[PDB]
Amino acid sequence: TLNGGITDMLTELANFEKNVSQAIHKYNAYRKAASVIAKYPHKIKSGAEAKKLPGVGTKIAEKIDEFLATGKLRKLEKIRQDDTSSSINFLTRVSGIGPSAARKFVDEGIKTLEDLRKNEDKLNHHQRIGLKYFGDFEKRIPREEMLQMQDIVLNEVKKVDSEYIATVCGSFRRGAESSGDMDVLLTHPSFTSESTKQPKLLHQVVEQLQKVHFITDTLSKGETKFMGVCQLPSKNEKEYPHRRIDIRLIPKDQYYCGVLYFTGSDIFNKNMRAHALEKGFTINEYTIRPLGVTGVAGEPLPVDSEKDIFDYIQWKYREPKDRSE
DNA sequence: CCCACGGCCCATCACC
DNA sequence: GGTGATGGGC
DNA sequence: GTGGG
Ligand SMILES: Nc1ncnc2c1ncn2[C@H]1C[C@H](O)[C@@H](COP(=O)(O)NP(=O)(O)OP(=O)(O)O)O1
Ligand SMILES: [Mn+2]
Ligand SMILES: [Mn+2]
Ligand code: NA
Ligand code: NA
Repeated sequence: TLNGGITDMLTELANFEKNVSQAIHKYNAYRKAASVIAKYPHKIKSGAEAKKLPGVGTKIAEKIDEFLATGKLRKLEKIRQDDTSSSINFLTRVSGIGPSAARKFVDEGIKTLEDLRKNEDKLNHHQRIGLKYFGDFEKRIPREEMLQMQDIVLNEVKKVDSEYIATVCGSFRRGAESSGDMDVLLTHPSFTSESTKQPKLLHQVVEQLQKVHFITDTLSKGETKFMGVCQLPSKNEKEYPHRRIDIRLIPKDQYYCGVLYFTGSDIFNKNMRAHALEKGFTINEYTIRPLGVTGVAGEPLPVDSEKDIFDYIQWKYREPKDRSE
């Protein structure tokens, strides 16, 4: 919010690279720039000034100058005029359409929401839903509403089995007053790392949430990972917006490693994994393993609470709300 | 003065 | 029908 | 596009 005009300008450039040029590195750099550029406590008022920030370099500093000097940036503007590049960017905002599906659709003449519907034949299921809820999906969720959602989920999960475990992770757990999707994490004592596999254990609890017409439609669904759509109920009235809900089922013993992952910033999850590597470990969404001076991953370490990981690699315990990187 | 640069689950497609 | 690769998302 | 090396 300090250097806001810059963060926006860069976030656009990042989306462009990801969406159009399929240059994920140049994308991530603009994000790390723009990400860790607002972590900065000082109004940037020089590209040369900005260059001193980590991940900000010659080109971005060159581009920052033009924005500070003229209030615009020719490059981005040129992209906005390209009727094609703009059409590729936009479509990716549909869920299920990525850089590949999007460049392939604009080639064949599909440039707008209007074409998508006409060409619904071409679209696969996930994309058929991202279209349906295109508007409601670009809205943010406020905690007040999120809090309601959290009550239903827990209610209907226990009602299936008293021994279940379910924690709302992601933006919400970090104090985030606004949220994009609802990230959920499910476990059971009867599901641990050394058990064969899940006997309808995730399906069981999804059905209930569909039975109470909370989960409306379904984007993807497997034995471990469910992506879908949910909605709150209104009294009297105006309908609530449809929202994205991710539900992930993990084994109980690995629970504290997934809660940590699926909560802390994608950058945070990257900030800490770096330290863990420098500090001799390799963590992931399920385990924290040690690495011999050769680099050979050892057997999974014992984890009984989120704080455990944050001693192994040391680091200052950043409690979820402080983890907004 | 170059060049790694992140990993996992689900769904679909191309090929057989 | 069963593959292995790829795309997409998070 | 960037910074480690
Ligand atoms: N490569 C990666 N890919 C996906 N998720 C990652 C990740 N690295 C870390 N995560 C962690 C970080 C994420 O928090 C978590 C999934 O949450 P999201 O729905 O992706 N985004 P969030 O909940 O943070 O905010 P909001 O929903 O309001 O936009 O997984
Ligand atoms: Mn989220
Ligand atoms: Mn999510
Ligand atoms: Na720098
Ligand atoms: Na999208």
